[PDB]
Amino acid sequence: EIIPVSTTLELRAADESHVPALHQLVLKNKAWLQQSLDWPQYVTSQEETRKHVQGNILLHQRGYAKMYLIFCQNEMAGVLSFNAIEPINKAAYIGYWLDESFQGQGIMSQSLQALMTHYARRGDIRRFVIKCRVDNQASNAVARRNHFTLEGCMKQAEYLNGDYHDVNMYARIIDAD
Amino acid sequence: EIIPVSTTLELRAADESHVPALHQLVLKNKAWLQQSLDWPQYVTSQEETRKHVQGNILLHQRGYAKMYLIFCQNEMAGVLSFNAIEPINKAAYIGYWLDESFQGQGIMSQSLQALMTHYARRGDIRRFVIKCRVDNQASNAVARRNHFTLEGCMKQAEYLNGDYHDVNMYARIIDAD
Ligand SMILES: *SCCNC(=O)CCNC(=O)[C@H](O)C(C)(C)COP(=O)(O)OP(=O)(O)OC[C@H]1O[C@@H](n2cnc3c(N)ncnc32)[C@H](O)[C@H]1OP(=O)(O)O
Ligand SMILES: *SCCNC(=O)CCNC(=O)[C@H](O)C(C)(C)COP(=O)(O)OP(=O)(O)OC[C@H]1O[C@@H](n2cnc3c(N)ncnc32)[C@H](O)[C@H]1OP(=O)(O)O
Repeated sequence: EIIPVSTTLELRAADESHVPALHQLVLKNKAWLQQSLDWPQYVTSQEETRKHVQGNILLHQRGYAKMYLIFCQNEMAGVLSFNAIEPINKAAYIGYWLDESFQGQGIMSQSLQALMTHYARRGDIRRFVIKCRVDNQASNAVARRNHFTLEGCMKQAEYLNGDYHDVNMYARIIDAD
Repeated sequence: EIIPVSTTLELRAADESHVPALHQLVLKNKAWLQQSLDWPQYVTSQEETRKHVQGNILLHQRGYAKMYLIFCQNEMAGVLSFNAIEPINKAAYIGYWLDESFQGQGIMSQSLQALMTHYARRGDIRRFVIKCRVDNQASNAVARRNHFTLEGCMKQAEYLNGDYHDVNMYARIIDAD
C-alpha cells in the first residue's frame, strides 16, 4: 500500500520491515521531538519501536488509526499518521513528524495534503484534526497551508517536558462529493 | 466506594449489582438520550448493559476512566462519569445523563461539582472537559454553573441521529493546592 505524493515523495503503510530504519530515525531526533511529542522518551531500544509498530499496524488494518512512513527518493524521511479514527463521526486526529534533515522542503505540507485528499475521496474521513502545542509554529504553518481552521485553544491540555502546555485544535472538513 | 454529594444524594462506583436497575433506567430514557449520546441505540438487552458495565469497572479500577451511579434517597437517578482519563495530562473527559424524572432539581449540577472537587483534591485530575452538541442547552447550563470555560466549537464533530453536529468543548482547570 503506497499513496503517491510527488515525483520524489511517497507514503508507504507501516511495515515490520521499516522497524530498524525507523528506530534509528527516532533515535536521531528524539532529543528535539520530545518537546512536542510524548512517546519519544519511552523509546530506547529497537524492541520498543517494533512494539509501537506492530500495534499501529493492527489499528491500521482495522481502520482505527493509520501509520504511514514518508519516503523521499527511497529514503525514510518521517512519519505521517491518523493517531485515532472515529468511524462513526468520519473524524480523524492527525499526528506527524519529520527527521530534522528533511525539513524546510515542504515535504510534510505536501504529504498531508495528499493523505487527506485520498481519505476524503474514499469517504471514510471527512473531518481532519490537528492538536499540538500552541507554540509549535512549524506545525501550525503546515495546518494553515492545508487550510485547517483553528477551532479552539485547550488550556494546559498537554504535559510535555515537565510542564503543561496550551494546545491549539485545528480542523478541516472535506466533503469529496 | 461512595462520594457524598448532599443529604439526599450520593455517587456510588459502578457495581455489577447495579446492572439490572441501570438497564431499566437506560430503557426508560433511550428514546430521548439518543439525541445527544451515541451508545443508547446499541443497548437492547440487559446482557449489553452488563457488558458496558464490566468494561467500565475495569477502566475504573485502572484509573483510565470512571463510572459513578447517582443515587437520590437510595434510588438510582442517573450516571456521572469520566469517559476517558489522560493520566499524564491529569485531564479527564466528562460524560453524564439523568433519568427524565430526576431532572430540573440541580441534581447533576451538584453531583458534578462534588465529583470534580474530589478529584482535583486528590490531585490526579486537574483539567476537566465537557464536549456535547452545541445545542444541548441543559448540559451547557450544567457546565457554566460549574464554571467551565468554552474553549472552542468543533464543527460537525459528532454523528448523532442521522446527522453531523457541531460540538462545544467546555473546560475547567482546578489546582486544589
Ligand atoms: S504536535 C503535532 C505536530 N508534530 C510535531 O510537531 C512533530 C515535531 N515537528 C516536526 O517534525 C516538524 O517541525 C513539522 C513536520 C511539524 C514541520 O516541519 P517542516 O516545517 O519542515 O514542514 P514541511 O515539510 O511542510 O516544510 C515547510 C517548510 O519548508 C519550506 N518550503 C520550501 N518549499 C516549500 C513548498 N514547496 N511548500 C511548502 N513549504 C515549502 C518553508 O520554508 C517551510 O514552511 P513554513 O512556511 O511551513 O514555515
Ligand atoms: S453530550 C454530554 C451531556 N449529556 C447529555 O446531554 C445527556 C442527556 N441529557 C441529560 O441527561 C440532562 O439534560 C442533563 C443531565 C444534561 C441536565 O439535566 P438537568 O437540566 O436536570 O440538570 P440538573 O440536574 O443540574 O438540574 C438543573 C436544573 O434544575 C433546576 N434547579 C432547581 N434547583 C436547582 C439548584 N439548587 N441548583 C441548580 N439547578 C437547580 C433548574 O431549573 C435547571 O437548571 P438550568 O439552569 O441548568 O436549566
